[PDB]
Amino acid sequence: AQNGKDLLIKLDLTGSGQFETIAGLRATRISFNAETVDVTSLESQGGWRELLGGAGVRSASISGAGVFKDADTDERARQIFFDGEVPEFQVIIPDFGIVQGPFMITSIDYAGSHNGEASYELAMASAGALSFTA
Amino acid sequence: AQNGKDLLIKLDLTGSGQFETIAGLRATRISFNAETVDVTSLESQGGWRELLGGAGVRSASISGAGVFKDADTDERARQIFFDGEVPEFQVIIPDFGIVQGPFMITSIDYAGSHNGEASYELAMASAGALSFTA
Amino acid sequence: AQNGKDLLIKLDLTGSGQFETIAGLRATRISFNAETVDVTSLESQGGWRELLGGAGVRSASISGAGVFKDADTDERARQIFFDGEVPEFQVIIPDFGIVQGPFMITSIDYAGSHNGEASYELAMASAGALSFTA
Amino acid sequence: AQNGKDLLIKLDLTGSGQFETIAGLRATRISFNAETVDVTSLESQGGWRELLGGAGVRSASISGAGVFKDADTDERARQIFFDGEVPEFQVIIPDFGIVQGPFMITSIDYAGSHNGEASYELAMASAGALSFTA
Amino acid sequence: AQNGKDLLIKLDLTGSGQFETIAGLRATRISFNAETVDVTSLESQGGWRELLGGAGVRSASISGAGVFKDADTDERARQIFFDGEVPEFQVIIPDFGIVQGPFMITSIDYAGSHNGEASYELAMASAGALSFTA
Amino acid sequence: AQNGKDLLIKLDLTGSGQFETIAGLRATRISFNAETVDVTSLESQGGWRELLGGAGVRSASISGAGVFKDADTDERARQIFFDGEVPEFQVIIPDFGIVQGPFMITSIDYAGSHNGEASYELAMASAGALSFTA
Amino acid sequence: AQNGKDLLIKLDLTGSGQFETIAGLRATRISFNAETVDVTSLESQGGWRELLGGAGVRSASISGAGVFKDADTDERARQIFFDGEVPEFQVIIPDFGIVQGPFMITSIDYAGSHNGEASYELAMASAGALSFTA
Amino acid sequence: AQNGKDLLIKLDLTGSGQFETIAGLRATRISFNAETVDVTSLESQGGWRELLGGAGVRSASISGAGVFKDADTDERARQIFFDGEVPEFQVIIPDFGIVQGPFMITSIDYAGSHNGEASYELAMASAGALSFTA
Amino acid sequence: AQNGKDLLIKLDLTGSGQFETIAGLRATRISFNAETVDVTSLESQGGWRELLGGAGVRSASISGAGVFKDADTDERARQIFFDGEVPEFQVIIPDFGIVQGPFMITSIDYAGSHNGEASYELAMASAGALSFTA
Amino acid sequence: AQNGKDLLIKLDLTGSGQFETIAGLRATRISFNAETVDVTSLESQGGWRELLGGAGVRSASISGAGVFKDADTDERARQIFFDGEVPEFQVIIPDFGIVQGPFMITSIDYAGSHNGEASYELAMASAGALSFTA
Amino acid sequence: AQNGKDLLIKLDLTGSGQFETIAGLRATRISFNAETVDVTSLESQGGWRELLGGAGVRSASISGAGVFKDADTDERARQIFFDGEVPEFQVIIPDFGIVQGPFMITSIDYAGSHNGEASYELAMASAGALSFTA
Amino acid sequence: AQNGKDLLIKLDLTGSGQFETIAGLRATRISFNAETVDVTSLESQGGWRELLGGAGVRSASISGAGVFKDADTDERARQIFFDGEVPEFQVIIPDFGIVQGPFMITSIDYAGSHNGEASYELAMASAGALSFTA
Repeated sequence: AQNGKDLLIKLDLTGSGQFETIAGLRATRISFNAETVDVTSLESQGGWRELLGGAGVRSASISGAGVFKDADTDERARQIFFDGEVPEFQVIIPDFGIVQGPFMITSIDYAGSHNGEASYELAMASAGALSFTA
Repeated sequence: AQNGKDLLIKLDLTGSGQFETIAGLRATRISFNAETVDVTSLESQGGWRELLGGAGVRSASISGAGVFKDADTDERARQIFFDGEVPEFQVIIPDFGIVQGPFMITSIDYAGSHNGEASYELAMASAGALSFTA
Repeated sequence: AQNGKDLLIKLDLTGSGQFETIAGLRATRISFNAETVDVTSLESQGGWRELLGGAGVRSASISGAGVFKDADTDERARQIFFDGEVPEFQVIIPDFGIVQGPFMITSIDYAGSHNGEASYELAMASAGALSFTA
Repeated sequence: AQNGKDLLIKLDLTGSGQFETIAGLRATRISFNAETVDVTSLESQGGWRELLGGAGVRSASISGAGVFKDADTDERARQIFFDGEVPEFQVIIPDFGIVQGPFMITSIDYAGSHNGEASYELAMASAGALSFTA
Repeated sequence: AQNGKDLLIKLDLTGSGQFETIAGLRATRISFNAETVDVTSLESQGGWRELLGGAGVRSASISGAGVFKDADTDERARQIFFDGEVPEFQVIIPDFGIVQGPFMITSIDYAGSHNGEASYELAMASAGALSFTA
Repeated sequence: AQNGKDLLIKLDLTGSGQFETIAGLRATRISFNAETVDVTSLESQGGWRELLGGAGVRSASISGAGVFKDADTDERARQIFFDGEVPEFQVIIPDFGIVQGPFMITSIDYAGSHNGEASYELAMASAGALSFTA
Repeated sequence: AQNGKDLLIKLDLTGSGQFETIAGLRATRISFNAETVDVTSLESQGGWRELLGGAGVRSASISGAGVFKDADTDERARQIFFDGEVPEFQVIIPDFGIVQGPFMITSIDYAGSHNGEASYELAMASAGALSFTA
Repeated sequence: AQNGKDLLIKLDLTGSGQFETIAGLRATRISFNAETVDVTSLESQGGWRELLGGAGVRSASISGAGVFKDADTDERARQIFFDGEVPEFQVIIPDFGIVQGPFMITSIDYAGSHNGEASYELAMASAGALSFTA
Repeated sequence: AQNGKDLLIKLDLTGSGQFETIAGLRATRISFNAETVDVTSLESQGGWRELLGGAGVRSASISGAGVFKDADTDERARQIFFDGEVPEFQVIIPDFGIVQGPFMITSIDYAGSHNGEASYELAMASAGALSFTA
Repeated sequence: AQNGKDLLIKLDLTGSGQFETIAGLRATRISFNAETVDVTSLESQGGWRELLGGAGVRSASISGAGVFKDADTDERARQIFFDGEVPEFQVIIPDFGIVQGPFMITSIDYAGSHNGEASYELAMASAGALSFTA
Repeated sequence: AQNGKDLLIKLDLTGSGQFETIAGLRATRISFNAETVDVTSLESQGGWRELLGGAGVRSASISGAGVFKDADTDERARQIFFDGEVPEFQVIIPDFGIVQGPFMITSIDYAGSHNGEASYELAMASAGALSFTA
Repeated sequence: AQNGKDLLIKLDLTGSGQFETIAGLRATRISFNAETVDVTSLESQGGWRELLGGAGVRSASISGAGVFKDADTDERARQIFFDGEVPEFQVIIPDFGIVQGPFMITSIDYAGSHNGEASYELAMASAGALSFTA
């Protein structure tokens, strides 16, 4: 078993190796996807859908949500949306290890309520090759 | 940490620098978006979806909801829908700072109930360049 | 602050100036919309989505629901669906004032239950120019 | 005010004037619709969406649900689905009066549970001209 | 009135007349459908949507869900998905009578939980002519 | 009757016959599908939708969710997403028997919360012929 | 004034008119209920909650408790729970008269103590129309 | 000071002005309620919950209990539950004056014991506008 | 009349017919339940809630409490909670006869005090068909 | 120490500054509440629940009960329920000082018994900003 | 028979085998629970609720209360709440034997009065597998 | 053993280290809580509910009640509710030591009676990290 509060997603401050967790984030998710490229012949020994595997494009989608704690790492998340770039990110699956890919911050949104805290959600998409440091 | 009741979205009364909060607004949200322009080559070192970053169009969507308090700032929100223009707006992320862009008021709607208060929601979309005053 | 039970939507009995509230209506809503006509140049000082404002078509959508009280104003709502015309309607935002536009009654529906009352919903759409009498 | 249990929808037994309520039906609804045919000129005094009114096609949709009581009127609802015809139906809005149009029974469905009763839903669509007897 | 536990859906064991209920099934539904083929003339005495009735294709959709009881009738439901055929099925509306049509088993799915029972859902579609034995 | 905790889905460690359950998985589902290829003639003895049966392509979709227990079988699930291949999988319907087909791991996603455990969902799709060992 | 020991609740022995009191019952109660179907208009001359009256479903709940005296009428109460049916019951309000409705025996429970007598409680619910013979 | 035995609740015998006390009633209570419709702005000078007052629906609940004295006024309480109507009632707060509203009798229940008297409780709910005659 | 100390609830020692009372149990209760499946039509001759009777699921709940006497029958109650099974139980209503159903031991709890004895409560739920041997 | 009979809650007679105690009130209570808005980060130095403080909405609830003494201040409590308004109230904590806020009278109820006095309870809720005069 | 003061619940001092009773504890209770996973088929020979037994999750809940005696075993109960872990506990049912499972201390609370002693309650929940040493 | 009158809960006067007991408080309680985050695998060696321990959020709830003695420490408890902040508090478990955390005062309430003293209750909730000074 493994606790969820050790599944940290990290952002670059200087753009080179200085990885810090964003802010108070309450729910986090890295989501991988494949594209299921259908190769169904005339012969499929009963008509089973045969798949190809290597050919589909693959992606990783980050989804993070939490409370607005105005750390410097949170402002470095805000500004890389503005001069929209694809910096390097790092998700630590808590005892798998490090994901370490570049991601583009597609959607950032700051929400508040009269009776609640200021909360931000944060969604990112894969921008390049992913790795696995362990 | 930071309270949500200091995330104010402001509207122009005279159209030039006179920024006031709209009315009793109970939930507010500024939502940013990118367009994820896919550049996936023949070579992607395993088939990872490569993204471009700078090329996608970017947007900001305001979503505000609250109780109908018939302030002058609320009527100035109503009339700019009618002679539909793109005036300047200002969202204050509570200790980031000022957003300060022009927005078009796409959807305004006044709702009431027999056992409830009169409530308005308010949705706006980006009309131009956004800034960050801090 | 302002109560929701003073947000009355009114219908014409004679088709000329004789405006009455429909029936026992429990929830009412006038909903305005713009069309967000995108004008995004090659140059947008960072790629911000620029909007045009004046060009989009604009609309108003009425949504009313309530209990079936068989007033004469309710039958005048029923018959104008049948010989389908675009009579003049009037929404009173409770201390803004009068909306006063022509609307077509798109959807009317009479619903009942074995353990409930007879209820009608009522949805209308903009048929022409809107005003603001205040 | 008016009770919902007097909003009866009636079916023809002999196909000519012999109208009976279907079965134990617990929720009933007649739903009318118009088609909102858009006529938006170059000139619309501000860009308001102008509508035409008389041109859109109009419809009536019956939605009835209830418990399976195997009356003869319920079997006459079953068989007119099979040799699919458009017999005459009659909805009595409880103190408006009679609707009296022909409807096609589009969807009938008999559902049961291990811990529940046998229930049928019943959806019909307009097949011709509607009337209003009052 | 009529109990829902007498609405049995039956499957063929030998493919010829030997009809048995599947397994422990907790919710069952046979759902019929018509296609509402629109015939709206230039003249429709007010613009009412006129329908044709006999022309639309008609269908029957079975939906069954329940607990996985590994009867022989359940394995005969599994194997007819594999060598995908259209065997004869029988729904008994509890005091209407017998439906008796051929159906193709489109979707079968076996689901389990760590704290629950093993449950299967089962969805079928019409494969031919339907009858009514009563 | 049959317990749900004996519906195990198994993954290959060495790619050849060494089948182990993934991790702590809390909900599991194998979902089969057919394609309902419509063959509706001009003659269908009343207009019943006739189906063909053998012609539609057929598929199996695995859906597994559970807690992140970092077993070696869980890392072997992670890596086969990366060098995306179609290894052999095995679902044991608890007293039917073995499913034993090749599947591609389309979607894997590792999710955590500040107050919850680290959880993974896991969705797979059919990559070839399915069997039934019993 | 009127004594409570003349408020007898009676059960059918043969299912047809042969009504006998159950056993030694020490406390008895017939409880009627309405459903308070809310019809609150936009206008209610001050906002008073207006009710409809005729539309709500109505029920009768029997509650009987007493000592286990193993009469034949007590065993006829036990067996109608097992082959669960809705036989006819009769409550005699002592100088109103007879209630005479069908009731389903929802809850029967036989309780004993080491220092007490064997006691049964008995709760029933309305199964149909109620009457009043007086 | 004021005695409680002069707080009489009265029922209509003929339905028009003929008001009599029910029976031997030992405890009586008229209970009024408001709905506390929350209007809490973004600004509330410290975050105090601001309320609206006029908008909430208001109700009156009668609760009466006593001994079963089989007066004609008690039978007129019984029968108006059966053909469930909303007759006019009258509570006399002993030196305020008269309440005089219509009420629906939601719950009536006749209870007896082997060692006690026959007792009835009686609960009513507001059905319309309330007054105050004094 | 009948004593409560002859209302014995019995447990299986060998799992086959060897029924013994548990321990010193001071209060015992078998509680039966039905599910009151509501079938309320549009017509109910006044709006009486009509019930169905045969369709509701039925259950039996055992509740036993007493002093901890460490008999072998008490340890056989403890262990069947651990390897959680549904063995056969037997309640003897003292001159009705035998209940004889299978029950699952849902809740067992051993409680002690500094000034009291060691006491256990014991709650069971129906696991299958119930009988009545008499 | 301080006596409880000097904790007076006062009502406005003229609506402006004329504050009087209601009637014979036997138990009184002003109850304040906060909303505990949870801000629990990913990091909380051990997982302690961190709170925000300023963001939660705050309220004050009056609860008063006593004997019905028909003073003019008691009738001014009755009538402000009817034309439901939010007048100004004043609680004197006996040597703190004055509370002085506006409150809505949510629940008033007049109760009497055959052997008791006429008693009223009285519950109010916060309608706006609270103060502290001391 | 067996005394309650020999039902000791024991805590680990070193985390490995060194089990001591907590403090002066006046009332203690270990409470076991099952989850009653319902498997009710279409056929249940009369509609009896059939249960599954092996599938439900099972738990053990400790409830201990007593006087605050500041032993070292009491401080070892306090600190394992702070760095919240799941250490091993041991309940000795006095002549059954040893329970010996890991438990998480969910709720600890220290209470005192001006005229009473300092008392602590203590509630724990099952964290893993339970045993039975006897 | 240890007396309850040495379990003092202390409040800050200046907000920095100046800790005093509130007032005459008659009953006091600090209550800790964990969140029992369930991690129940497919395998749990018999189906025991396995828990995670470190992941659940943890809290501390103060409950204090007593007589209104208008000390300066009592007014400092009143005012920190008004400008609602999260000051530092200190509970002294009498020979454990000091708790020393920040708490928000959720509920304060001043109650009085005609024959009793003025009493206040006081409930607080955890606002941050807790400590243990001993």
